[PDB]
Amino acid sequence: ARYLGPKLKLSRREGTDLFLKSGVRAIDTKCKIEQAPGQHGARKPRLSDYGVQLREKQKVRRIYGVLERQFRNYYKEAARLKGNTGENLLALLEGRLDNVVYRMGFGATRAEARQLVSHKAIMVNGRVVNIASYQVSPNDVVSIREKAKKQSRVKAALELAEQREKPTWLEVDAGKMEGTFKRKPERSDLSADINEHLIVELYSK
Amino acid sequence: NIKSAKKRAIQSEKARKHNASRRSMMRTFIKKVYAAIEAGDKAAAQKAFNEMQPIVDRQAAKGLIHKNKAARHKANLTAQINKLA
Amino acid sequence: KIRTLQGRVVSDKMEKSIVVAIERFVKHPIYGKFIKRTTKLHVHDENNECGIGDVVEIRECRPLSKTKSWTLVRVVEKAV
Amino acid sequence: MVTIRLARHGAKKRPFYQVVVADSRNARNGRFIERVGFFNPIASEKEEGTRLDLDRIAHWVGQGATISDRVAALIKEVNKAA
RNA sequence: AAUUGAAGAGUUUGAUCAUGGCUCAGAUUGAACGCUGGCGGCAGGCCUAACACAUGCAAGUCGAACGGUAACAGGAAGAAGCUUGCUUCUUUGCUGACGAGUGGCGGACGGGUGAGUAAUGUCUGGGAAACUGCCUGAUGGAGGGGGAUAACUACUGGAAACGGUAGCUAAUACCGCAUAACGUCGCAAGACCAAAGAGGGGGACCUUCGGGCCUCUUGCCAUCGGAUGUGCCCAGAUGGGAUUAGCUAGUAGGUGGGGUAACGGCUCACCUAGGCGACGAUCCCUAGCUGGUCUGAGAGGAUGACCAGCCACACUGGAACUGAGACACGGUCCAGACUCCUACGGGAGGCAGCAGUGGGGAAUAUUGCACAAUGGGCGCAAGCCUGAUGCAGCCAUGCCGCGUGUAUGAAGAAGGCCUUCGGGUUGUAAAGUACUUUCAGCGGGGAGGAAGGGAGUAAAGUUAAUACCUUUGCUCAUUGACGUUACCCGCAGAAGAAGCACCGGCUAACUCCGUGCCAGCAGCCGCGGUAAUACGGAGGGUGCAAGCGUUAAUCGGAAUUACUGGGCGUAAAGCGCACGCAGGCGGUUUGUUAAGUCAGAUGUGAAAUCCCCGGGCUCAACCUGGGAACUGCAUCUGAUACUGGCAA
Ligand SMILES: [Mg+2]
Ligand SMILES: [Mg+2]
Ligand SMILES: [Mg+2]
Ligand SMILES: [Mg+2]
Ligand SMILES: [Mg+2]
Ligand SMILES: [Mg+2]
Ligand SMILES: [Mg+2]
Ligand SMILES: [Mg+2]
Ligand SMILES: [Mg+2]
Ligand SMILES: [Mg+2]
Ligand SMILES: [Mg+2]
Ligand SMILES: [Mg+2]
Ligand SMILES: [Mg+2]
Ligand SMILES: [Mg+2]
Ligand SMILES: [Mg+2]
Ligand SMILES: [Mg+2]
Ligand SMILES: [Mg+2]
Ligand SMILES: [Mg+2]
Ligand SMILES: [Mg+2]
Ligand SMILES: [Mg+2]
Ligand SMILES: [Mg+2]
Ligand SMILES: [Mg+2]
Ligand SMILES: [Mg+2]
Ligand SMILES: [Mg+2]
Ligand SMILES: [Mg+2]
Ligand SMILES: [Mg+2]
Ligand SMILES: [Mg+2]
Ligand SMILES: [Mg+2]
Ligand SMILES: [Mg+2]
Ligand SMILES: [Mg+2]
Ligand SMILES: [Mg+2]
Ligand SMILES: [Mg+2]
Repeated sequence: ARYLGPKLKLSRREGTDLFLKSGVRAIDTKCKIEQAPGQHGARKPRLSDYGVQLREKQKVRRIYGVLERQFRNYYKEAARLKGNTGENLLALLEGRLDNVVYRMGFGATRAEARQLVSHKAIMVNGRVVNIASYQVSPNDVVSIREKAKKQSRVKAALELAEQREKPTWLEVDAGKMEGTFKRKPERSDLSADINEHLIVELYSK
Repeated sequence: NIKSAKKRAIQSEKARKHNASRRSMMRTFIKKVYAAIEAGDKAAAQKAFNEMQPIVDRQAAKGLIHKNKAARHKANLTAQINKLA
Repeated sequence: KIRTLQGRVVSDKMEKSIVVAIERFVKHPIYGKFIKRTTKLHVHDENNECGIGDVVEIRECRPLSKTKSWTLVRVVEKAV
Repeated sequence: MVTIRLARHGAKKRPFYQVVVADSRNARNGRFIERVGFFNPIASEKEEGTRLDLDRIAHWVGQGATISDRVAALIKEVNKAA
């Protein structure tokens, strides 16, 4: 299921930071990003349109820690749901609990924020939801369970969570360690450096 | 074949003979009628009809000939006799 | 009435064993062109009168003969 | 004789019945004449769980039909009017 | 709101444009195989031999129809075990019950499989000539007799299967007889037909103490109804082939008898000489049909597992009997093929029910659990039965979810790999440090699927009635196969949990070494003869991930059968030429027709499925409310430009 291997290796090949070591340090280095994902990593890949089309979606995928199966389905869904396929894709992708967990800053990385979910230490509108892909929706309210509340990770987590741009469509707390999904993130939130209609094209032929 | 209602096999046979006899006695008395008709006798014809009448209606009720079956008989016969009888 | 067809005779020459044609037109379910799908029907007429080539009106009844479930209702034209 | 009974279109361990009028001799979840309700035995306190077209039912019942032990039960439970 | 949705690439050439086939990206699968493999939820699981089958189980139930006791249970005048209330056997069917037997209902349902069938089928839509158990509306019946028989007893034949004789007995078995209309025959007058009782409780009254009698309940007969089921008839549609063009004697029709529940060449006798067919008969080949399924932008193409509907079959061929229904899957009869038992004389049996076996195959599961639920049979009931069904087991077959850890961690260790020896890479990867513990493990807790039935009691509907019964509340004790259920809590330790294909181009991913037209690769092009990114190993990388690849298979791209949507001068393609039947098409005007065509209305188009908006399982798959859609068909009414007919 979960990728599980070296995390930075990805960011290097995908050419950008993917916040998989999300924790302490910033603007990598302390890594080596770029000039050698492997033994010939330096060499410029004068790569095809298929190549780029492949890597964008791959990028978005290495980002949320999702495998082909689920991702392919996300697309399938977006496409169904009214209005612009490429956007709904991203919408769906964000409605992911584990993501809404990390986004609210309860976890350093998206992974950590996910392990949190898996370990019944999170609760939508009250009851525990231990499955990563649980779809969060408007007005929903996620909160760390008292049982393991203010524990090592989540302190630091909620900490450098403000170091980050800090979202908009939601409302943290940090005391009650709860947060409210106010609205389905607009297109304009997030992204810029992610180019949907490519990963649309990809899954479109 | 070994299964309770082997019984039914023996039952159905009781019935089989039962109906066989009357079913026969019926159509005998029925013949009797066509006999006189083919002969020319108008009297024996009515005679036969009036004895076969009850036994048809009769069997019908008990139910080895069922209703409309009877009717026809009275019907065809009646028509016949008073064609030249 | 309850429904009824017409169509030219095509064969009178048998003791009430009258047979009637019934041309139609139909869309070919695949190439659009309209084409002629004929239907012949064994129809009863008593006292034989409908004649070869007469147009005639026809209604659907209970089984007369094996083959016959229609009777005529009227006639229309003759001496073709 | 035609009867009203629970055809069972649930799902393993989560039954959900289609109550239906039919020829009593037909398969449980088979040929029926009309649907005349449904009965979710999980339903739960939430909301819906025993919609029941009383109008047709008791017209078939008058029409001649008869009723399951477990259907009539839903009726003297549905109360009838309130 | 609810079909508002379409991509191209490689390869003939030195090169080019065209023509054209091959090939690839996609989706889908009841799949197999190689490698690998942790958990769960829903599902799926002989596609082959309609091959053959050991064993268990798949249909019984009713003592409130009947004579009844042989089992085990109480009890009993009475005979006693005797430790004078604890109770032993003789017996007695006295009653709770109940083997066997008669009887009623069910064994025509549920479940299995597509062999046969190109039309006794299916689908769409219609019609007239019919029956229809149980259930239900109405209206009357429900009299009075008779002769039987199984069981049983005696004798008695067989290895068994199963019998023979003679008695002997009950009924809701059976048969007369009465009665006989709003039934059947009949224009009428008339004539003619039925049945069955069993139970619950109960005031006097009284009885041969068995009951009468009162009372309800239930069963029985007839007639007309309903409802469901079924039979029938019509038209259209439902595969291929002309290297099949003629087919047909009950054949087509008429008349009369017979016949069926019914119309009917259904049958017969006679009469007519008909009937079918190039709009495809006949013959051959293949085949269950549908809802739908997969695919496709659509049109289409392909398909008919799992769910539902219809049909057909039940070892093979044939037949009927019983019955409301059968020409009967676990019924009978005949023939056959085959197998088993045998004491040798004779007997028995049919898994295409569940599980299981042999066999065949690339390949398809346990000889499990339970009637707790839903549903079916019987029964007043309680119940009993139910391999239907609910569940469990097996298999990554699939779909969906989840896990196999999270952070931190550098001059970046060692090792490997490359290196122009400067360094690069594996790589934040490892180690190390903090942290979390879902899942599996262990331990505790603990929903729902349960409604109902049982005693009571209450009130009411009844009646002589406060009995009974039915009804509706009240309490009380209860009912779960799944089950170590879901879900909840604690516990320990990152602890038990990653593999497969690929990296020449198409196509995301490159180096070295080995090999040297060998070994070998190869979907297509093409790689291999000394620097091989194409062979094999390695390091690295890309893609997937409890799956990964290979093979097989349908559609796609393929506008490559072109209706949508193509071609024929030189690329495949104009018959050597003409005449012309059928067939197709046909200038122009008016009238009429209204079949095509168009309009509207109505009915119909099963549910499921698909889709839209919702709701329910922690999400999801899955389940589910409601719409939408079923682009079709049919009847009626219209409109008359265009087409068809008619007329001039
Ligand atoms: Mg998965
Ligand atoms: Mg006649
Ligand atoms: Mg070349
Ligand atoms: Mg293995
Ligand atoms: Mg008994
Ligand atoms: Mg009787
Ligand atoms: Mg009488
Ligand atoms: Mg009597
Ligand atoms: Mg006749
Ligand atoms: Mg076949
Ligand atoms: Mg296309
Ligand atoms: Mg099945
Ligand atoms: Mg047979
Ligand atoms: Mg019969
Ligand atoms: Mg069998
Ligand atoms: Mg089996
Ligand atoms: Mg084998
Ligand atoms: Mg089963
Ligand atoms: Mg080194
Ligand atoms: Mg556990
Ligand atoms: Mg419970
Ligand atoms: Mg409850
Ligand atoms: Mg490349
Ligand atoms: Mg290879
Ligand atoms: Mg070399
Ligand atoms: Mg095509
Ligand atoms: Mg062409
Ligand atoms: Mg040429
Ligand atoms: Mg020429
Ligand atoms: Mg539908
Ligand atoms: Mg939900
Ligand atoms: Mg005209």
